[PDB]
Amino acid sequence: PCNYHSYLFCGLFGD
Amino acid sequence: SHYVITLKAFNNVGEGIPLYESAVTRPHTVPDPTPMMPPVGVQASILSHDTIRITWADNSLPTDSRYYTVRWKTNIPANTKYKNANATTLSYLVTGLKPNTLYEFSVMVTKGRRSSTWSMTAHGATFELVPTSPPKDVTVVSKEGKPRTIIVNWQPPSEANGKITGYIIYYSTDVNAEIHDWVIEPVVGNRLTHQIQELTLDTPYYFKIQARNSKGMGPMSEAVQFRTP
Amino acid sequence: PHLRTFKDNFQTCKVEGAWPLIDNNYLSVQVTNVPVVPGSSATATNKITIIFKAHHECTDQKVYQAVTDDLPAAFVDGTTSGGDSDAKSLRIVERYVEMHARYIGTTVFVRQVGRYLTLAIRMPEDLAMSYEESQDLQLCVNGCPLSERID
Amino acid sequence: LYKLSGRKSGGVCLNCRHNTAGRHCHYCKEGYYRDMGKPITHRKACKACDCHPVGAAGKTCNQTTGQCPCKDGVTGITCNRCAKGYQQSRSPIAPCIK
Ligand SMILES: *[C@@H]1O[C@H](CO)[C@@H](O)[C@H](O)[C@H]1NC(C)=O
Repeated sequence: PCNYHSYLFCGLFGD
Repeated sequence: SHYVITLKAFNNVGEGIPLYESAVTRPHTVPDPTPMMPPVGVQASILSHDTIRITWADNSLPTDSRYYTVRWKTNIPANTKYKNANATTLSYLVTGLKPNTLYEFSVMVTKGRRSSTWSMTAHGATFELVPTSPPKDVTVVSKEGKPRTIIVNWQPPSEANGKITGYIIYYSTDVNAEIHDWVIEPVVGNRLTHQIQELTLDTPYYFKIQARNSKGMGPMSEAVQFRTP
Repeated sequence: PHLRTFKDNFQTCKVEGAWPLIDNNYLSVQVTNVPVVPGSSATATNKITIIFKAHHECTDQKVYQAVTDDLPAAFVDGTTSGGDSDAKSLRIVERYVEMHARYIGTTVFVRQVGRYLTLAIRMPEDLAMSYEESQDLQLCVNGCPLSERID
Repeated sequence: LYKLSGRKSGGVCLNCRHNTAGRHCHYCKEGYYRDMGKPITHRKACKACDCHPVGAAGKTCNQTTGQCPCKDGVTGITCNRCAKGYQQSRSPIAPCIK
């Protein structure tokens, strides 16, 4: 009902 | 207690050379007192943005020196603890709360060494209020590609005091001029970015952002310096 | 902050102050940056703002805000679940704090490392490629500006 | 047991410690549920099932998920909070009333 019916990743980390 | 045991071998002439060893006796078990029945019918009644009254009942009551304890906590900030308050009557008025934030409430009864666990959790959400803080982290930067267009970036204020529906951006060449002179550029609350097109050349731009609520409007913020070549 | 886009591109952008990573009509992401050393090239994220858009039938608009020395398991509204209490569409799990959104197939992983926060988002192709009018500045999808880039 | 094993093994352990059961001596108990993060051989294999005295119907809960038997459709994991539209009641039979 509320559900979605390839996954892409995004990263972010400090130095 | 910590005992020291000594063993000696003895005959008719006397006692021999001793052999020593020490041991700590195991502590006696103490039975826990049987617990009491927790309060029932716990209902949260929201009065204002900072006040909620809690009402509970007791089936044990048909004299005693038993007192009730109330506890409440919000999830923001993180890893915070429950605020405790003692009550001798069947109701308690909670004060010093934040507006439009969900709180969990529960009550316990303490007679002495014997005390009951916390009652069924009752949730109470505070009423919305007019924002009391302006939006922080106002950052203006020149867009790479189309220099005539400059993007404005903002973050929501700490004292939002409710569900934000919109944001008002103000931009003008002069700061000393009042709000009526400054051009109004309102946007949607779910978006924290807005692209401004057709901007004048060799003019120093100043920015001010305000937040929108169901009860009122957010206060004014300090202007930022940004010049165009 | 070391960036890793959906296109598998590595770029070292200063991105000083508030900058949007994800911006559309299904999810909003806003992050602010402050340098660890005063007047230096190196920068790090200090505050993450996640905004979920008001969708009919599923979840109401809930604003998430996370700062330094603060990892909340809920939104600014105080509630842990998105929209109605009975609705199990939007949820936050704590241990490391993670976000689960079944209505937009996303998983956000946030945790405090030293003095600054970390971020990890897993989103499908169709939802990641949604954009409206005057919406072309996405650091998570497209590459960061060359002005902020160090070479 | 040696006869039931087909002349293989018949050794049964006596007075199993650390809240375990079985001749093997690894198991979980009622009023308690198993923690999936750690194996059965571990010390902290069974977590305490803190079922509410007025909320939950019984003390014994679900072993794999950790769900107390709630009365009047209580949404709480340990049967602590009333469901949507339901208000807390004075009756010990009906804790939540719609
Ligand atoms: C409640 O009363 C007990 C006993 O006097 C005391 O230990 C406790 O700190 C009190 N709590 C509050 C918040 O008044």
